Amino acid sequence: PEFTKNALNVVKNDLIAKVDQLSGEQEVLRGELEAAKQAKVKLENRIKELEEELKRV
Amino acid sequence: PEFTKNALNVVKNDLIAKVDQLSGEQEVLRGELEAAKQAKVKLENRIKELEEELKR
Repeated sequence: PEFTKNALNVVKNDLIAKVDQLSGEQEVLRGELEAAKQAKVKLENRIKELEEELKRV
Repeated sequence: PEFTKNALNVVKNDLIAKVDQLSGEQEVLRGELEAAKQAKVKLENRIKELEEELKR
């Protein structure tokens, strides 16, 4: 009864902590993913600039 | 002239190489995101089951 409730709360809170840890990892990864996406746009625009410059000899 | 063309291509090819590396990083990152998302879903279902058991 008291032991059971206690035990259930202990494991429940363990799992909640694991979820929060994953959420933290997610936020970091999403940040890296956004940074990569923006950096790629810049590079691709620069490649188009260089292709124009090559055309102009 | 030809020296100019070669020089610009060095820069162009380097940028292309960098784009490819970022494409690789994006794919790895997306794979890790999906794994995390799926892991979270499983944890949340386990938490829900425990919450329902606590109600009893």
